[PDB]
Formats: sequence, C-alpha cells, structure tokens
Amino acid sequence: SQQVDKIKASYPLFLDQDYKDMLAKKRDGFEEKYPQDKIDEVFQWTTTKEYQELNFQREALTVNPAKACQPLGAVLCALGFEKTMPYVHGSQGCVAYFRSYFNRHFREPVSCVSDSMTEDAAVFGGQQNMKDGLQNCKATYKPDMIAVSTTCMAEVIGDDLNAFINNSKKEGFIPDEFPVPFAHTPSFVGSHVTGWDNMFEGIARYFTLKSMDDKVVGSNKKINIVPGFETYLGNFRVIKRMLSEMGVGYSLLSDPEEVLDTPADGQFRMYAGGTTQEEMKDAPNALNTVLLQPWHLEKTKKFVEGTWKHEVPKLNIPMGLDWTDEFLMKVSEISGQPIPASLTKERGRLVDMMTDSHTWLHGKRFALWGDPDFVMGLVKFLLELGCEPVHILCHNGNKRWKKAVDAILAASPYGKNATVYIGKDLWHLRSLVFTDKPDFMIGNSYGKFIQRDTLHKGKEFEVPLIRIGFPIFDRHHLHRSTTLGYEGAMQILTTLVNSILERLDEETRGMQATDYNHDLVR
Amino acid sequence: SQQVDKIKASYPLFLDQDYKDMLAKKRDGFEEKYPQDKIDEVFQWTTTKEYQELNFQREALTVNPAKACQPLGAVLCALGFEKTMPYVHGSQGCVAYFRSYFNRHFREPVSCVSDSMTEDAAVFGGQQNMKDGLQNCKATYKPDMIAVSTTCMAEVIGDDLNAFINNSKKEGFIPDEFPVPFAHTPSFVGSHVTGWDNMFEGIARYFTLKSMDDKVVGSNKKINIVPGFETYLGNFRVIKRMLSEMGVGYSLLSDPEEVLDTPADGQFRMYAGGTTQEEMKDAPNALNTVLLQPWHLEKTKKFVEGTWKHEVPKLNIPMGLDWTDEFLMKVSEISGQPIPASLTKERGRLVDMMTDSHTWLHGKRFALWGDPDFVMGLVKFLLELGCEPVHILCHNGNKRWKKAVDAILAASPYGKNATVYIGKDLWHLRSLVFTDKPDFMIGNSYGKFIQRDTLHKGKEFEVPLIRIGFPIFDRHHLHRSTTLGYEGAMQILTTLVNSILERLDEETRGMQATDYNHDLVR
Amino acid sequence: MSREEVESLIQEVLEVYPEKARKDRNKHLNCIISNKKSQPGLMTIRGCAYAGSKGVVWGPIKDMIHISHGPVGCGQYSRAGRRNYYIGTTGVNAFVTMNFTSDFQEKDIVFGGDKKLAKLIDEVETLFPLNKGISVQSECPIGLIGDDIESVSKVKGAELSKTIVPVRCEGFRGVSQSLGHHIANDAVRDWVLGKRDEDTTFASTPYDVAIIGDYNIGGDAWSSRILLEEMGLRCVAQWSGDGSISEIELTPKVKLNLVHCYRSMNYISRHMEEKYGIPWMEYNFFGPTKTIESLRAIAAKFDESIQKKCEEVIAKYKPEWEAVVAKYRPRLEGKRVMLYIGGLRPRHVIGAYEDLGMEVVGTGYEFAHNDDYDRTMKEMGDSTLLYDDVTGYEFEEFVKRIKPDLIGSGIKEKFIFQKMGIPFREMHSWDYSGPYHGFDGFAIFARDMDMTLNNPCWKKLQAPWE
Amino acid sequence: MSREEVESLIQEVLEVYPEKARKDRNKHLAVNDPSNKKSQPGLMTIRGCAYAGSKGVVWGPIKDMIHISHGPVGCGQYSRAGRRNYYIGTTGVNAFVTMNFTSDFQEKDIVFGGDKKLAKLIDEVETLFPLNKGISVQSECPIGLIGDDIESVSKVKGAELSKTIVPVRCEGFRGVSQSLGHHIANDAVRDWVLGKRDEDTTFASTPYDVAIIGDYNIGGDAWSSRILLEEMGLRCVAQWSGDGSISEIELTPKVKLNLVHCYRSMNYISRHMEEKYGIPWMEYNFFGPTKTIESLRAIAAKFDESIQKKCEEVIAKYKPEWEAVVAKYRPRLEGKRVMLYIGGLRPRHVIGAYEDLGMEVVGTGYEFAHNDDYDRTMKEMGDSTLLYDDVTGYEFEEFVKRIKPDLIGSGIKEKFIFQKMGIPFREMHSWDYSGPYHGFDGFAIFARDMDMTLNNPCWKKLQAPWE
Ligand code: ICS
Ligand code: ICS
Ligand code: CLF
Ligand code: CLF
Ligand SMILES: [Fe+3]
Ligand SMILES: [Fe+3]
Repeated sequence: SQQVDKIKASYPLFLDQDYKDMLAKKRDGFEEKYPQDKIDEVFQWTTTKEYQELNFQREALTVNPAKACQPLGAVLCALGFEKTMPYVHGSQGCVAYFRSYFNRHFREPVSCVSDSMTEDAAVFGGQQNMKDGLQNCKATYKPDMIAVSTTCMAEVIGDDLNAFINNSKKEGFIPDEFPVPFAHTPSFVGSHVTGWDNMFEGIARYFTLKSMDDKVVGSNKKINIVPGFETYLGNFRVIKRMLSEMGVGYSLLSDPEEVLDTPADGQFRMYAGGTTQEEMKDAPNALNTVLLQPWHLEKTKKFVEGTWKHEVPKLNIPMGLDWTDEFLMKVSEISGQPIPASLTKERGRLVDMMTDSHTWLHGKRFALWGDPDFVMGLVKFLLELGCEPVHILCHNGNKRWKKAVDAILAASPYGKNATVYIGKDLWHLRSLVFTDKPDFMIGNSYGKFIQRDTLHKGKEFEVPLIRIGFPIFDRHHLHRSTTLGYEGAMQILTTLVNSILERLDEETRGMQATDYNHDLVR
Repeated sequence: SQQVDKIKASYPLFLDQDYKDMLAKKRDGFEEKYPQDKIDEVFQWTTTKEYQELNFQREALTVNPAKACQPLGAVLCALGFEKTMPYVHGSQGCVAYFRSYFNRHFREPVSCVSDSMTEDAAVFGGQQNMKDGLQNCKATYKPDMIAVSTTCMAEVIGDDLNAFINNSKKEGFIPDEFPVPFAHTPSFVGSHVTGWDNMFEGIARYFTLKSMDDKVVGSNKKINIVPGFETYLGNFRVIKRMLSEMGVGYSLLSDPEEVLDTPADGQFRMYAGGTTQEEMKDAPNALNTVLLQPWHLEKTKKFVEGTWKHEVPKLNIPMGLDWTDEFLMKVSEISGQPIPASLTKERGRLVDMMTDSHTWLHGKRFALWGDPDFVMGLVKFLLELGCEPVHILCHNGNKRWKKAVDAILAASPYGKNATVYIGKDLWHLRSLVFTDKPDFMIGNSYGKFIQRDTLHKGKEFEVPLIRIGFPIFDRHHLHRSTTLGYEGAMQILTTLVNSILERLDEETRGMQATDYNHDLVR
Repeated sequence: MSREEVESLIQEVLEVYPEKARKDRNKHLNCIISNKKSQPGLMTIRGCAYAGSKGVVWGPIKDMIHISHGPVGCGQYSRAGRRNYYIGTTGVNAFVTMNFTSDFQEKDIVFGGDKKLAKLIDEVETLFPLNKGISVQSECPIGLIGDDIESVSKVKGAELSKTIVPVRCEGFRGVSQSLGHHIANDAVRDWVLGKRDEDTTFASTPYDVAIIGDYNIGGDAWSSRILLEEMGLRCVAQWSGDGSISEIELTPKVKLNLVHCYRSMNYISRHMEEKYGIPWMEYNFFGPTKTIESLRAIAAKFDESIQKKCEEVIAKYKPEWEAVVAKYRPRLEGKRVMLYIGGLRPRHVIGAYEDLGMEVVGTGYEFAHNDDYDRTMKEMGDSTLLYDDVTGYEFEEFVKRIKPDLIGSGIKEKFIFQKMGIPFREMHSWDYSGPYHGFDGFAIFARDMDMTLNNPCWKKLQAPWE
Repeated sequence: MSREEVESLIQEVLEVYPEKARKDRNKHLAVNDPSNKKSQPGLMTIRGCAYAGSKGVVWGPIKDMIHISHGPVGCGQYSRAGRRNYYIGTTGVNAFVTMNFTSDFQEKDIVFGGDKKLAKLIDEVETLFPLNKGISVQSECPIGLIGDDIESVSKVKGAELSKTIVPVRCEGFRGVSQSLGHHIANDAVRDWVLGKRDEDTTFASTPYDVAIIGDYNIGGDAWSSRILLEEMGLRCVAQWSGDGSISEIELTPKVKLNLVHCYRSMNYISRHMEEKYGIPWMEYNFFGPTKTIESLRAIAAKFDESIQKKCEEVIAKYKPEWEAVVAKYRPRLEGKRVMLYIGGLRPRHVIGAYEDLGMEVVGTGYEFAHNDDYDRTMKEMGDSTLLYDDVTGYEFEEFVKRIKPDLIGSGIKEKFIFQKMGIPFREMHSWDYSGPYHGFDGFAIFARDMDMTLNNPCWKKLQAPWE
C-alpha cells in the first residue's frame, strides 16, 4: 500500500507489515534457510582470530579485491589527450564495464569504443576488427587521435597490435599519419595502474622515438608532469595551480580534468581540453620530467630516462607536508624559480591547522587501502598528524614498495604498531578490523560493507569508513576533492578531525547517559 | 581507575561501574531529583503541539537565542582594516567574551582592547578611560588606527564618544592626525550585525565626510564591495577571485581574511592585510558601491548614497544560482567588463552538479536559521535545488525582510510548506522540528542540542544538523568554507546531498533488516 | 515528427558511416533485424555473455557463491552494479554483493586455472560453510586457454556433495548479454533443475506458481509477489531475484510459470513445459492498466475463487493508483519519452507511461531478438522510431531531432542527455529508486518521472548573459 | 635564567608604556623569593567581569535551577556553554546548565526598566519549565545603572510562586575582574538559599559528612575527586557548583567538614558556614599524586581511625596506577619548563602535578587573585621564577620570547598566539576539551595530554625547508 502524499521507496516500503509477513512466509516455506542461531554463530566465527588465520592462508580465492584490470587505466590515460578516443581492441563487454565504472565515480560521460571481437576472431585473430574498427571510429566520432589498448581475449590469442594497425594504414582504412598509439594491456598482469603506465609509455614512444635527433634536453625550459592514474579533479588542478603561481613552465602530460568536468549548458561535449599532440612531441625538450605517482610509472620512467635522457628526480607523490615541500624545492631547483610567498604562507596555514587539531587526531588508529602511491602518501601524512596507520593494505602493491613503506613507518614512533599488506584484499581487511579494531577506515566505497559487518557485531565494534580513494560511488561529487599538496593535506586533515568529532558527538548524544560530554566547543 | 595503555577521558571514564554507582548514590542521597517517569512525561509534553502554542506565546523570556550583541560585529568590522586595533569603550568583560567567541570559531588570535570602565565611571563617565586607553593602546600595540566601539555600560551612562576622543587629542594623549573612528554600538538595539553596520559607517564617515569636495564618482574606475558581518574566509576570497577573473577593479572594504588566517611559522602577527586607510579615503571616487549583505547594511547604504553619491544596486546576497548570476551581470554593467568564459563554465559546472544530484535533493525538508541575508540566500538556493525550506527562522530579522522572503517563497512550488519566523529563537525552533518534523536542520553549533532532543524522543524523530552558519565551534576549520558564488553553491549542494546519503546509509546499515537498500552505488 | 520525417532522419544519420557499417546499421533502424554482431568502433551500449550470466541470471541467487573465474576486471566492475535485492546475512549465508574471483595472473593463463579452481573451491568451503552451492562464471580466457571447468565441477562436486555449476559464459561468445542468459538457462537445466526429480516430499496445491525472470530490481519482485498472494496464489519461486537454490529446485512442482522477462527466461520455461508439462505465460506488472490486465489473465487460468480475489485486489488498489494518476498525470500529460534499455523494458513500460498520459516516441533494445520486436510493434504508436543496438552517435542524433521531454535509458547514457538539457531517468537501476513493479511500484515510478521531468534545474541550463 | 636577568627583562618590557601605566604595571610583576587592582585601560587584559564570576562560574553550574542572564543578549550568548562544568541531567526538562535563558533587553527596557519584563518571564519560565527547582537572575551591566529593583521582584514572585528566586547584582562594572563576582555570588547563596533548612532536624547526618566546596567539575574533575573521598569512607553531601543541585546546597549546613578546593571563589561562604553553623573548613589539592596523597591524609586526620585506614587503603590501591603513568610520561617530560597564566587557583595548584612529571614551572600568574593567593603561591614556586598579576597581552608575549618555555598553559585567548610562535600550548581552563585532571584518574589524562602536545610531531614542522 502507498499514501499518495508520502510515497515510500524500497526503504522503507518493505518494512510495512504486509511485506514483513510476506517475506517471512517466502523464507520459511521455500528458502530452506539455515536457522538464525547458526547464522549468528558463523558470523561470530568470522570475526575471530581463528577465522583470520584461515582467511590469511588463502592461495587461490580472492574475495572483495581492491584493484581493477589494466585496460581501465589505459582508458583513463587516453582520455587525458586532446580529442582522443580510447579504443580497446578485443571484446565489447569490457568497454561497457570500463565506461560504467568511471561514469559512476565521476558522474560524467565516459567515451570509449571497442572493436567487438567475437568467437569468430578467437580462431582467426582480430585484424579485420582493427581495420573496420579504426575506420568506423574515426569517421563516426571524429577524434584527432585513437589510443589503442587490449582486453584479455586479444592478449590470450596474441594479436599483434602493431602489425594490425600498420595493416589498417597500409590498406587504407585510416590515413598513414593518423595518430594511433597502442599498448598491450593484459588484465592478468598487474592492475589498472599498470594499464595506465603501459598506455602512457605507448603514447610517449609513438610521438618521440623517431624524432629524437632534434631534441635538446632543456630547450623549451618546461618541466613535464606525468600524473599517473588519477581520479580526483582537484589533484590535476592543484599541481597546475601551484606550478603556475610559482611561475614554472610545465607540461601536464595526459590531463583529463576538462573532459571529466564539462558544464551542463545544453551541449554534450565528447572531447574537451587534454594534452596536445604537439606537447607530446615537444616533451623531450623539457628540462626534466617529474613522475607524480612513481610506483606505477616504472615503464614510463625507463623510457623517459632511456630515450629522452631526463634525470627523473627521486620524488615521492606530493602528499603530506614533507613530500609537498620536497616537491616544491625540486621544482624550484630545476626551474630556477623561487617558491613564492603565497606557497610559503599556504604551507604555514596547513601547519596552523595541525597545531589546532592535533589533540583530537593524536594516536587515532586507522585501517586504509588503495593504490601504492596514494597509500604511502596517506601513511606519511597520518604519521605527520600523530596518527597510527595500523592496517595498511595495498592489493596491487609489490615487495619493493612494502619495503619503502616499512622504512617510512620505521622512522616514526607512530609507525610502531603498523603492518603493510601486499596482495591482500578487503575480506582479509575485514578480519583485521575485527581482531585489531582501529578507530576508522580510510577507503573507497567497498569499505561500506566492512563497516556494516563491524556494526553487526555491535555498536562498540563499528569502524566508520572515511571515503578517500577510488571508486567512490555512494556519495556525490567527492571526485572534485584534492588529496595532493598543502591543499589536499588541508582537506584530508579536515575530513579526519571532523570524522573523529562526528563520531564522538554520536557517542555522546545519549540524554542523561553520555551527553555529559556532548560539548558545544571542541 | 585507569589502565595506563588505554587512558579514558571523561567519556567513557564515567561509564565505569564504580562511577556509575557513585553518581546514582549522589542523586538518590542528596539531589532530590524528580522521578524519571515524571521527567519522561515532561519531555514528551515538551514535544507536543500544546507545549508549542504556549512556547509561542512568550513575550518576555528568550531561550537559546540566534543572535549576539552589537559590539561583536563592530569588532569584526574593525579587524578588517589595516593594522587596526578594535577598541570597545566600556566594561572589559565584554572584550574577553568577544575575543573568546571569535577565537573558538576561527581558532585564531582575535586582538581587541577595552578601556576598563569600572563602578566609578558609571557615575562620572568614562572620559579619563578614553584618554589613558587610547594612549596606552597606541603605545603598547602600535596600531596605525584605533576603531572605537561601545559596551552597554557606556551606552546607558550616555558617554559622548566624539567629545572624549576630541579631548584625548586635545590633551595630547594621542596625536591629532591619528585615526580614531568611532561608533555607538548599544547591545540593546538590534544585534551583532547592526554593530558591523554602525562601525563601518563610522569608519566611512571618518575618512570621507569632510573631504567630499574633490571626489569624482568614477575616476578610480573601481567598484567598492562591502562584505558585512562575514565569518567564512572563503566568502571573502571567492568575491575577490571572481572580480579578478572579470578583470574588474575593486576595493573590498574591511578585509579580515589575512588576519583571521595567519600562518604558524614561529611568529605571531597581531595585524595582517586588511583594507588600507588610503582605500577608504579614495572610496568615493569609485564607480559605485555594492553591498554583499544589504539587509544589515542600511546605515552604510544611506551614507554611501547620501554622501558618496553612489547608486547602490538593488542586489541580493550573491548566494545560489540566480543571485550569483545577477551579481555578475550587475558588476559587468557597472564596470564594462564582460563576464569571462571561466565563470560561464563554473556556473554550468554548478548546474551540472544540480542535474546529477537532483533525485536525492528532491522534496527534502529543512529547518534553518541565521542572519537575515545568509538565511534568504540559503532559502533561495534550497528552492533552486527542489528542496522545501519548511521552517525559516531569523531571530534578528525584521518585518520587511520577512515580507521579502515570503515573496521569494510564493514564487516557487517548493515554498508552499514554508513559514518565516522573525524574533523567534532556537527553543521555539525546537518545537517546530518536533511537531512538523523536517529531514535536516541547517544551522550553527547550538543546533546540536536540538538534534540531541529529537534523538531522545526516538531514532525515527531525530533531525540531523548540517553545520552551516556562525558560530561553528564543535567542528574544526569549517570557517574556511565558502557559501557565496558558484563555489559556495557547489559546497552547499555537496554537503546537503551527502548529509542525505550518509543518513540513508545509517538507516540501511542493519544486517538482514534494512541493508537490502544499502546500495554501493547512489 | 512525421514518418517521411523519421525516414529522412534515419538516412541523414546513416550518412556519416563508411559503407559497410551504413548498410548494416540501416537494417537495424513502425521491418527490422536484431541479435547480430555489433559494428566495430561504433560505441555499442551492449555488454557481454558474462554480464548476461553472472550479472543478470546467476548473481542474484543469494545463497550460492558465484565465482568470476578469470582475471580481476569483470568481477570488479560488476560488483553490486545491479540492484538485485535480497534478504540475508551477507558474507555468512547470503553472498550477492561480494566479488569472488580466481584473479588470474600470467601463470594461470600459461598453465591453466583448473588446479587453482579446485584449490579455491576448497577455500570457499573453508571460509563460507553455510553456502548452498557454487557457480563458476567463465570470463574470456577460460575457454580460449582450453580449461575444463566441467571436470573440476563434477569431481569437486562429487568429492563435497555440493552443487557446483560450471558456466561457459565467456564474454566472446554471442553478440551481447543475450547468449549469456541462454548459457545460464542451460546451466540451471543441466546442474540444478533436475535435482529433486525423484522427490515427492513437496505438498503442491492447485495454486502454486513461480515468478520467472524477475530480478527484484529495487524490490520489484516483492511488490509483484504481494499482489499474486493477495490474489490467492502461492509463489513457490522467484527466479533470480532474492532467489535461493531450493526455490529453483522446487520450481518443477508448480502449476504455472509466470514469465516476466521473456527474453532471459523463455528458454528454461519452454524446457519445463516439455519435461514436466508445466505451462507458462507472459505478463506485465508495469502500470495499473497492465497489472490489472495481468492479474486477470493469470487468474482466468485457474477458476472462480482466484477470479473473485483478483477483482477484490483490483478494487483494493483502485483508490491508491487513481490517487497516483490524479496527482501525477496533469503534471506529465502529453510529455514525450524516448527509451533504450535491454530486452524487456523497452516495450513493457510503455503502458505505465501511457497511464500518466505520456507518449513513448522512440524505443529500442540492446540485445532483443525478432520475437521481442514482434511484441513491440503492437505497443508502439504508428510512425514512432525503433532502434536495435543503437550506436552512441545514433542515439545522440535521434534525440537532437526528436527533442523528447524525457529519456529513459542506462548509466552510460545518463550524463550525456542531462548536459543536453533533457530530463533523464535510469530505466535499469531506476536511478536508485523503485520498485517500479505493481501498484506500489507505480506510485514511485510516477513520483520519479515527475520529480525529474518537472525539476527546477532544467530551466537553468542557459546563462542569462548568453 | 637568573635573578637580575628576570628583573632586567621586567624593566625592558615596561619601557614601552606611558609613565602612569609603567608605574602601575611595575607593581604587578615580581620575581619570586620563597593584587586585586583595576586594569589599566587599553592594555589588553585577559580579565573578565563580575558577571563571568557569578553566572559563568558560581551559579551557572547549578544543575536544576534556571539562571537568567538579565539584560541584553551579549553576555548570556557568549557564555552559553562557554564553560565545561559537567553534570548528569535531562537538559530542558529537569536540568538546564547548557541553555541560555535571557531577558534580551531592548531599548524600551533600558528606558523604562525591566522589572515588569522579569516578572512576566518568571511566569513564562514557570509554565514552560515546571521541573525547575529555583531561579536566579544574574544582572548584566545595565540593571544597576538603570535603577531596577530585582530584589523586590524576586521577593514578590518568590512569595507568590513559592520558589527560591535569587537576585544577583553581579553587573560587569562592579569590581575589577570576575573575582568580585564570586563574592557577590557567595553572598547571594548566603542570603537566599543557604538558610532554607536551618530548622530541619530531618537530615540523618553521620560523623563522616563533608562537602566539596569550589569544584566546578571541569571535564568531570569533581567526580574523580568524590570517588576518592567516598572510597575513604566519607560521605559527600554536596558538590558546590559542579554537577550541583540546590538541595545539596541547602543541605550543606548539616556536614562535619567543608573541603575547599577553590579558595579564591569560595572562601567567603566557607568563613560564613564557620561563623554561623560552626562547620570547619580546610584547603586541599587534588592535582597530581603527591598533592592528592597528602590531601587524602590531611582530610583523614580530621576523622577517626577507620577513615585514616581507609585512606591508606585508597592510597595503596592507586599506587600502581599513578606510578605507571609517570614511568611512561616522566621520561618524556622531565626538565621541560612550563609557563602558566590562569585565573585564581590553578596557577599555584597545578605546580605539584607538573613536578610529579619532572617538569618545572618557570613562570606563573593569575588574572584576578588577591594577596592571600600570592602568599600561598610563593611557597610553591622556585627562587627567581617569574610572577605576573593581571598580565597584559604584550608583557606575556615578551616574557615568553625571553624565557622560551617548552610548554605554556593558559586560556583560549592565549592559545593560538603561542601555537603560532611554535610553543606547545595546553588550555588550563577547559582542560583543552580533555580531562578530568583532578584526582588519581585525572593525573593519567593530564600526563597524557601534556605529553601529546609538547611532544607532538607538528612542532618540528614550523619553518619551511627553504626559510
Ligand atoms: S534481465 Fe535483462 S539490461 Fe530482462 S540483461 Fe539487463 S533487470 Fe535490462 S531491460 Mo539492465 S532484459 Fe532485466 C535487464 Fe531487462 S540488467 Fe536488467 S535493466 S529485464
Ligand atoms: S573557580 Fe575560578 S579562571 Fe577557582 S573564576 Fe575561573 S573552574 Fe580558572 S583558575 Mo577559568 S579561580 Fe575555577 C577558575 Fe580557578 S573559570 Fe575556572 S579555569 S578554579
Ligand atoms: S567481456 Fe565480458 S567483460 Fe570482458 S573480460 Fe570478457 S567477460 Fe570479461 Fe580481462 S579485460 Fe578486464 S578482465 Fe574482464 S574486464 Fe575485460
Ligand atoms: S561586562 Fe557587562 S556583564 Fe560583563 S560581560 Fe559585559 S555586558 Fe556583560 Fe557587554 S556583552 Fe554585550 S555589551 Fe551589552 S550585552 Fe552582554
Ligand atoms: Fe556530472
Ligand atoms: Fe588557527
């Protein structure tokens, strides 16, 4: 039943008595459900140290992973170039999924095509698909560039991307000089970050490998900035803003920030902004190239150093106070630009916020996850805030990375109770927040299911999620936030203190019970 | 008792059984407390429509006000000028309170003096206080200017500020040329906002009145912007930003941005930035003067029109979509500067966020409060979002204002369930959120006690607070936010949709009970 | 928009294509062909056979664990994408919103994943004891590399007395989600549906039915069921929407199969008829008109008692749905909708729109077959636009000319049309609202179309200085 | 830093003042060798007013009475919730501490008087808040200046309604600081509340009844004091203004001993209960293990053997606990130097807790203390440590710059100044939203808080690596 003035959606419609009754009958007759007492028993079992030890012995089953596959990152990389269509050669299922996943995170259109390889192509390869594909795409969506990646079908059957593209040119389907960089992006190797790295380096190679004879390291007096897999608009934005106010000439390779934020003014723009082909070609003439997310830009490093002959500075991701300082000073060094008074002050304001908020943040315990560069930057900042990064999980992290982070931890009394986990997933993490309960999780939206589980054990065991990372699907417009620089530090700091203070207000909102400590001033 | 590795603060130390017993014994033994059943009965009674009618008949008693007194605003106005000391002539207790109240909201130092009128000045006046006060302040704190305001003591005894200041100059306590603008700021007339207006008008008069004979309206080619009582640093910065984007020469009168946000770099800066005395002198030469918050700037308007000869435009506070549009177009008009591409984009990005978030915002019911301008802008914006500003409360609002707002409401289908209250307070509002339950409140920290009251009735009756306003003391650094312009509209939207979604996540976080609607994607 | 006008639009749009594509796309634009391969490079909105099997048919089955077998992408992007609602304790006895995967690395591609699948079946069994069965949803590589998920299922299943269903729904098979459904229907038939063929323990009644192809999107199956039981019938099973394994096994005992989604479920229905004599019928629970028409048709199949109760129900909800039309119809009257969804909804919601006085001026499907289009021409108006497997380019160009007042399609379409100024509602996920089924569903559906189409934001797309 | 170093520092600082201010301020700054004057205009005193002392401090904490900030809206708004006087209650029903009740004077009330408005309000309070057990009217500046007679109204309305209505003439122009507020408040309790049960033989007194006088329960400070006295066999009949009730106050004349924590704010009433009821009073200190221990022992000594021995048990019980907190914090804080500036008690009383953590107090001072407070202080400070009464903002900033203490403990108006200078700051009024600091349990929190701030990683990050 519905009241026309007060219509109930699913919640709370199905709490209505007649539905409650209807669902009770459905269960008891037909579902053959395990009895609730057994359900409860198994649930408590799943919270134990005993369960954890078995959970951590998994070799074959992954449950609730905290990574995606390569071509996703390739697509994101590709969308960062001027009037470029991302093109994933292989089966279409993947493309529907890549587009949807980003559509949800950004709440924006996400344009990408497939060549739609089927069973037939599995036996005879995907050449004709590449031929008609490129031609069709070029004519229909009129990109200036088509950036090709692969799905696991195409990888497994071994299609030679290079030859296929070359034969499409030869055979007249696309002009010889139409830009078609490619990269092989196997889903069974690494993760989405790896896909970004491969794609970037394919595009870099495509535009520079032949032209190297006229290149003078430094002659355009710019610094190149390679962002990596980046899903916060504020991060692209803050890097540009800081470099500009410093008067540093720069060239943000692969920038998607316009095409991921296009005004609702009566038009759909398929393409917007992005790094120009001219910038990719001119890029070896830069003074140097800075990698913002070095732990997933290995191949890109090798190429930039090996072929462009740039001495890539050893900088961490510019997250937290120290790494933002190091970043600005390295940039100052290369550019000959001083760090302006405005940046010096912004940093001061940041440290101000730390002094004001330290008493609440002190010793707060966190479980956290995400990509390797993001996670270490956030570990770093937590330590600087006087917080303890107790559970640090990076599903797609590697052994060298785990060492680097363990060294960061080792240098702080706040790192003493922290453990880094590589190759582990969120169902592992769900055991860790039960058996060694932190105060908060810092994570992406998949974390909500862990909070729900902790809550179910009891209010006093609930670990609230603080949404930082990718993907964030169950809140709106957080993709517009910043996590890099002083600015990003200020935002994270505010989100953390305030999450702590909201939680305490919840805990002290009990009239005549806990309210004694429901202070107006904190 | 404490366990040295897990030290407990008040919460939850006093939840320990021994404390619990001790408190129960205290009560039973000595407090003669009303029985709990009586208390419950009275609590339920205080939630009824019957309590409400009676609550609304109050004529003499005010309970939990949503305003403060005049000199508070006068002090805030004064801090906006270059190297200026706010000085309140009267009793010192007032200055301790003004400085603490703002200290709590900004987390910064708030510098302000008194001339410590005692018992004796109550009989013979506070002349010697002004004489020694001015001299002492000038010598000790070395301001370029002293901005004189008044406490109710000095108002009731009718001290002639003007005479006293002239006599101080005349007796040589401070040099003749030293700027000592003044204003009478009585705590028993209007509110804090009035004190801002009075003070600004005092300062404008001081630098301008006896100089008008050489002022040509338009020769400096600028627009003056008078912010009014403003406690979000963002609002200050967003204005200047937008005008700079337009290439519009401006002269923001009363900037307290810098001095309310000094860096923590090893030194305390007592003064910082602010409007220069030269800007104030030149202010008549401007093309025109725009009042960002015109409902508490009536005196300033009369002075700017009457003496500067500026045709102050009929603009609402630049809050929300339409009013930011009007602001920009008026500025364009006056300055002959076209509204640039960047503001057009930014506006459409706000509109885009609107389209993305409309389904969660649709029909949400709000109770809200604050100063008159702030409230009407928030009302406007809520209507633009398709929300219902059901209880609109402005303790310090006036009848004409109320009329203006009821007009705004009449112009939208979303105003049909809305009522504006002037002269009413947070205990009044408390009734309204029980008897005509909205979904959320939008207000300042005092709101927390209302949310606590609603929760006590039951979870289904809890009305969550969204902290927007002044003062905000139980969260950190929200004073950095923006509520004006497209930027401010973006922040407010994000905060509204996410408060809705988070509340929904809370309600749907019941394992096997409500978590059927605990969607990953929203 | 006239017919010569429509045909003119069709031809104009097609002229951007290279000839090969142009000739094929012309065939797919009231005749029409469907269920053919997508033209490469043209930004199809379609998914794969895996989406059809794991995403759509199997995924909802709450008490089994569904293994996304292959690399990490597929399982991840489909984790809780679909609002298939269930009651249960997730992670203990229910598992729908979890992502289980064999997360293939290179070693598994080069040597095969059959031993890793055997090892993970053991691990699933350790860590999730209350599971009632496992299905194994193959992703692209499994067949390509020559694995035998059948032997693993049969061996391990025998070894553990547990139903393990191998599903060959690799994304390279078929042309869309559609073949996924069929592969999934055949996997139920071969590994689940016959399990209780020797069982006489279930007391059937003359009023046993089952809901076939309601995936309970936002509770849609629940708001459907209620009405059928308020009409006297007993819903023994709901197929794949809050669906449990025992339900599916009990489906052989029912008197009648109530097919909502013909496209995805007809296969298993036809089979149940052949093997068990159980007849099946199609219905529609979208809008008052259809639900009324349906309740009656399903009732007329039984006798009088069920027919009186049907008429009771109808009267019992007449106040409610009439209040809804009274409120909402004057707000939505004569507004024009263009739709694009999967294999059912593009025809099935037409009536519900018409009950609010709206006209569907365009509709089309991702993966329908010709039998679905036969059904579709009856519901659509004379001279309206049909599009099968529309391309991104086509849909944009059609909307620019048709200028509909509302568009009802998926997440990949949503933000495009919103930027164009056209009210958009997601008619897969119901934009996180719903249910839209039944009379209670109609109420919400009506509120949602109005809130969006009559939203104040659409007045604001143009800057006043422009 | 030595003797004539502190003396030359003082002169250096005073050089900036005009002669009159110079001469006065000179008398208010001393160097130690083991007050109560007007503030000089324009020098940015940290002092508050008599209203702060009466409403904010003494009456405000009283749980079950409604207190009316009578006059304009300012005073009551800025003080609303301002202070962390903790309490158990149902706020808005039987308890009212965090609410702001006001007569909200507008110009018609200034011009014609608020006594009529006050009578109306009292009725409004009565209809809307029927569980209130008494009312107090805290006069703001205008009430006395305007010539109202809140006493008449209080007697009349009190009579009519059979309520205890206390008029309090604590207008901010009276006295020189919040100190005279305490005294006015004490006298108002005396005159209008404390005598009510003089003729009640009905209270079953025991030989162990005590009252906690002058503990306003900041962050629960009184609660962590009580527990200890209760464990030692005493009965606390009353807690004076910290989770306090009116009945507890009315019962306080039945007790055997008044235990005074805050001498400054409540010596007046203690003296009176001595004269009138014969009840003796004694001063005690519950900051840190050392002071708590000797206090428990001095209090126990006032009673019979059973109490002396429960005392020894209590002391033995907490021994391992307090001894552990030090072993953990002591090594982290020893030798650090603290400068304090607080109100009328804590500048002296918070020295022993610091010393239990191996810290030294190199400077201390009070806003509003009298010379009996300074007599008590000199006993507690080292030779050559800096003493400052009613310090100016300027003086304080300058003393800090020279002395360079490792930690400063003061109020909210001082906090952000020193934090920007890079000196770790702890609020020593609001216990910086932490606490309690009283008793053995309060020592653990105090230790943890001094450590977390003073040893916070943020203080190393002030100067940019490039300047
Ligand atoms: S199953 Fe089909 S695409 Fe029949 S694969 Fe798809 S929950 Fe659509 S038009 Mo998403 S044939 Fe269901 C469908 Fe329809 S996922 Fe849902 S909305 S009624
Ligand atoms: S009452 Fe006094 S100023 Fe003794 S007015 Fe003040 S809660 Fe201070 S040094 Mo704030 S004489 Fe109490 C005090 Fe001490 S408010 Fe508190 S901390 S022990
Ligand atoms: S069509 Fe369909 S979705 Fe595609 S893969 Fe094939 S089944 Fe799967 Fe390897 S690349 Fe990544 S992982 Fe999967 S998404 Fe692709
Ligand atoms: S010393 Fe005097 S008692 Fe003390 S605090 Fe001052 S008023 Fe009040 Fe003032 S703050 Fe404003 S100006 Fe009139 S109302 Fe309230
Ligand atoms: Fe968007
Ligand atoms: Fe600060």
